[PDB]
Amino acid sequence: SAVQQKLAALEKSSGGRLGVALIDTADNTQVLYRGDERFPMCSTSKVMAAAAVLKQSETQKQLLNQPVEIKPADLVNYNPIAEKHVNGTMTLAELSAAALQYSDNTAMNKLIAQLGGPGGVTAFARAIGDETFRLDRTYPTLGTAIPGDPRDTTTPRAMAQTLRQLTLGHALGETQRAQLVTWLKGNTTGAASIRAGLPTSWTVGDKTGSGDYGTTNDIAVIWPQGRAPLVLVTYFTQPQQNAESRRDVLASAARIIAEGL
Repeated sequence: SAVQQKLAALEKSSGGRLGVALIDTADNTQVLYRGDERFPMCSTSKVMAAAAVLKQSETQKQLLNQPVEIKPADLVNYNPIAEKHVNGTMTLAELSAAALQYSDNTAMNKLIAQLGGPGGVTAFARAIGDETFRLDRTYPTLGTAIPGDPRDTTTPRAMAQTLRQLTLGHALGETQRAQLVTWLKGNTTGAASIRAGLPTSWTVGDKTGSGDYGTTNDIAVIWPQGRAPLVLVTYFTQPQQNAESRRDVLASAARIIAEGL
């Protein structure tokens, strides 16, 4: 299709490997580019961890409000929120907000630990029907995206389906789904990524991801004016370990989708 050719041209220009999955909920059509290839998730996996803790909270009433100690051994490589609470506490809701809206890596580690380790995040994915997602590590090593390493990967097709189920479907209870959407809409890290390719009057919730090999990711639910919501996953990774981030490539993918579908 025209969109497919434009995404191939984008990838050709980009210096890396591009993965796209778009679901248009108006007719449930899907557009994929490398949609069944595995890509390193990096920080986009924070959505699955936050959603898994929200699922826990459905049967543990006050779980999101219990204090979690932030100890010095907990601090990792990027802790814009948690470093302000060392030797103090943060609640699981505060940790989820920090992980999702600031991409705080210590916060995500606390979420992973609350779920019983990386396997607990993967188990939640399986429980909601995602057979592809795998989380294998914590931070700091989650920031590493070696080419061909299956750890901490998913496919664009699988992540788009999961993101749809979590935000628009029934994977979470109503209060939890609304909370997840509220957190994603308040992301602070995404302005140069999918959001930069979309009209400003459209509402977006998203989670970016970044890692080495110039890995630059974004997963988003989009509420355009005048049509039903869209789910868009854009994954991008490059051949050189020290490649520079390419949020602009994700914005181009979003622009191709916004203009062409």
